[PDB]
Amino acid sequence: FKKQVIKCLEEQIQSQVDE
Amino acid sequence: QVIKCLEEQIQSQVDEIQDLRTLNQTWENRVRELRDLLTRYASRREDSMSLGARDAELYHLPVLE
Repeated sequence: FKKQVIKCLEEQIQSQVDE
Repeated sequence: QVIKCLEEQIQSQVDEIQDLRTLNQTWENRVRELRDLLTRYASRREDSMSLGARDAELYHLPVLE
């Protein structure tokens, strides 16, 4: 549960950096 | 600890995204203004060569002009 949220946050952060 | 750090990183990323969006909006506004000025300049450019006499004058005035 917590891990999935963390993974989503990390993916979002990477996407944000690319953006 | 780890959760707080991840949340802080996400918040920082969101802030960076917001800053980028604001910069993009400013750039877009500047681009729109430049495009509008260029478009207006085009209308003036379409009308060309003011007077008939000036053609005779062209001989008289300097070549660079």
